Amino acid sequence: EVNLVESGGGLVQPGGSLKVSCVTSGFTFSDYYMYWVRQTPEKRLEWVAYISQGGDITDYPDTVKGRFTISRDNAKNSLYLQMSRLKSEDTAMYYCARGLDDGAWFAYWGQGTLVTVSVASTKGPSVFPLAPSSKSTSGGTAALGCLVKDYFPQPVTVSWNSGALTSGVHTFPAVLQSSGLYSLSSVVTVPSSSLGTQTYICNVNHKPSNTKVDKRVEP
Amino acid sequence: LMTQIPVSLPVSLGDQASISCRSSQIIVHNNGNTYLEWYLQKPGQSPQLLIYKVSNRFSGVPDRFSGSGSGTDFTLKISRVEAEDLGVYYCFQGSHVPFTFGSGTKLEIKRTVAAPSVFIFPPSDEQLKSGTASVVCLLNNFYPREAKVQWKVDNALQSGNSQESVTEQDSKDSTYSLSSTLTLSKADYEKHKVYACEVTHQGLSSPVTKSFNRGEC
Ligand SMILES: COC(=O)CCCCCCCCO[C@@H]1O[C@H](CO)[C@@H](O[C@@H]2O[C@H](CO)[C@H](O)[C@H](O)[C@H]2O[C@@H]2O[C@@H](C)[C@@H](O)[C@@H](O)[C@@H]2O)[C@H](O[C@@H]2O[C@@H](C)[C@@H](O)[C@@H](O)[C@@H]2O)[C@H]1NC(C)=O
Repeated sequence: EVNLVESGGGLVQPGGSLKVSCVTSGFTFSDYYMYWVRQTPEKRLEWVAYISQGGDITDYPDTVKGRFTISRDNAKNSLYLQMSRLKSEDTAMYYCARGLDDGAWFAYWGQGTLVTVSVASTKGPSVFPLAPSSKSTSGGTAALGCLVKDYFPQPVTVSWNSGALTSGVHTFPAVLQSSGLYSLSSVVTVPSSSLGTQTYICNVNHKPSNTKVDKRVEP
Repeated sequence: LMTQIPVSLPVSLGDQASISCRSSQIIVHNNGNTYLEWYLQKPGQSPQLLIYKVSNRFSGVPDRFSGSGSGTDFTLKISRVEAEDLGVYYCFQGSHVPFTFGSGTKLEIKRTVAAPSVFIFPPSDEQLKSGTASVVCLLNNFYPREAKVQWKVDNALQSGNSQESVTEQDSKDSTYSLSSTLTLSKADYEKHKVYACEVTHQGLSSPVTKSFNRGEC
């Protein structure tokens, strides 16, 4: 099936440079105009650039004109976005998209790759637990989770029983604490009866610091 | 450019909804139709296409969605709002450079009032040893979004060591969840046995409180 995969972003400091890429699958890459779209933290959506099939025709909004450069390698069905002289405002989620011959811009979107632009320092998260000792057992269901404390930059991915616990999962969005550090909780509610047999573990992952932490939560 | 009104849109299931946009200038390309499109960004996902070229439904979009518009005003209409339709809608114009998006209209599903299941999670030793221990209070699956959370350490109103994390609406039942964390240093926390989290909600007549007894082992 058709899909796009962006990759290559992380923490870069102001004035620096980064090159995000996007890999095409499921369609004839060379037949389509490609796009680079971004969404800022305030969820504002902005168009970044486009490039013809040959690679000779491109354009960008003034806001990114001259610092950014879009390119594509038809040979490897990849699309690239060279970013230079990064500004903090450039901090966002970068998506690559494919349109329709018919007259549509973004019919297919990727997953996105988050580019953070600051003078801050990469720090791994401390995966703490939340113990449902007693003041939570309201009967035949209680809540529990792992508090992913102190980390930067975003993002941090959390999973339960490595994907073997979908429904019930409540992973809250990150909050930029005072320390300049993010923190978030991922709670889940489960039948008090499940405890013991149902081994519950949260697998945290903060790629930006190569932190791969697992934590078994229990009664 | 573009202007999208309304910002928020409370709608009941089955209801009809209308979101409109007005481009700064009459939007039309090589007369090759007006290239005005509508996107739906379901929560926690990338945006997706619904209608393009003012009214063409993209493949896979159900007919409850329709588009229209003239000169500078375009409207998206949902005849029967279903649960899956919650998220933020965006209009987009590709007839002129720069290609612009509308600021967005968040569609929230109006549901029957529900009470939050409050919970209190005291700090586990593993963070206590590290020093800073945080007590989290969970207000699970409620509606509306109006919820006040006050911290009562013994009986002190902590007007500082707390933060809030509110989720987006859940398509399974149209509820929200909220988490408030009282972040204390071993000492402050260690100094008091009981910690209370007081919840006040619309479906909550008598503001429920949630407290625990401090301990160690
Ligand atoms: C089903 O099979 C396929 O889809 C296989 C792919 C199609 C076969 C090869 C097609 C070769 C032609 O490719 C088209 O070139 C056009 C330019 O000549 C593109 O249109 C341009 O898109 C730019 C980026 O947004 C910008 O909007 C330009 O203004 C626009 O050109 C304008 O519109 C054209 C349709 C012409 O009328 C031209 O005179 C005019 O200047 C095509 O891009 C598609 O259409 C545009 C409107 C936009 O919706 C893009 O996202 C679409 O992809 C391009 N076709 C493709 C599939 O890329």
